[PDB]
Amino acid sequence: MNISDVAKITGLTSKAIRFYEEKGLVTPPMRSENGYRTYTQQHLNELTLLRQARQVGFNLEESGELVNLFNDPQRHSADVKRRTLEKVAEIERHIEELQSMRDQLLALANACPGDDSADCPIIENLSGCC
Amino acid sequence: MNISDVAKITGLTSKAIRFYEEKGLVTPPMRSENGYRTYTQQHLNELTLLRQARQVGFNLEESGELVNLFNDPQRHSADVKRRTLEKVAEIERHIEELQSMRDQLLALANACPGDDSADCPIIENLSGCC
DNA sequence: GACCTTCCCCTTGCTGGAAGGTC
DNA sequence: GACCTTCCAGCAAGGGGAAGGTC
Ligand SMILES: [Ag+]
Ligand SMILES: [Ag+]
Repeated sequence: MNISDVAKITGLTSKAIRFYEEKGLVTPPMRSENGYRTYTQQHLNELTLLRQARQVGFNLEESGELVNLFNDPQRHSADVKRRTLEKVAEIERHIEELQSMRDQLLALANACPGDDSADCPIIENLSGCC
Repeated sequence: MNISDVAKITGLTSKAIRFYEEKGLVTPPMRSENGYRTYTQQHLNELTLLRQARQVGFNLEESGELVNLFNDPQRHSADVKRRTLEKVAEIERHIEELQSMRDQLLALANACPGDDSADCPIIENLSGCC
């Protein structure tokens, strides 16, 4: 298969695919006498994994490490679980963080008469003036 | 005041401050016969607002627009509230999104015996193979 | 005109570095 | 020696469109 073929089956863009290849994150596909990248089923799996890892919040470096595990048949299914559970934690800390913001913001907008007067305790609050 | 002074009072770095200035986001401070930026209280407010808007999830463009409002005394305290309430929504959509991920991930790690065997239904699941 | 390739710039929100001019 | 001023370079994670192959 060629790249646009793989693109559409995986939901990745072409540029994305080249980019992962460039970054050492996936196995390079063979070229053809014309240089067109030429993919096999394996590459498909690698890329799909990559994309699916991304959608579920792994970053590239980590998505890559998941791919290095896909390619090790002596892997421990545990070293993944661990990885996967950190990512849950991290996702958890990040949700805490956004709630604090939700909170801080909601406080500010209660106090705002939002009435077309120009005193705006949001602004006043956001800058330490007054 | 000079930049490091303003830096430390606001919690911004110097490079950050120059950068906001460069980007049109804050008022430029006067220079001195030697070119050192030289800040007034106003600039302090502007930058503090900027930083505080950022910590509570506004991006630069939006933080900037809040600053353009701080500098308009004919502003409506309402045009802010609106802005502030969008940012809550957006923060809300973003939390939905991270929960879906938490979910998807948690599913995957239940099923993983995490036992040092090499079948890893996480991987298997993440790539459409098997 | 339909893809394929490499090339580097645009982004967002900064942070670090190295030259040079003050303090 | 530690301030400041400028620009060079780059992190994620790719996008945009050049300039060319070649079927
Ligand atoms: Ag208000
Ligand atoms: Ag597993």
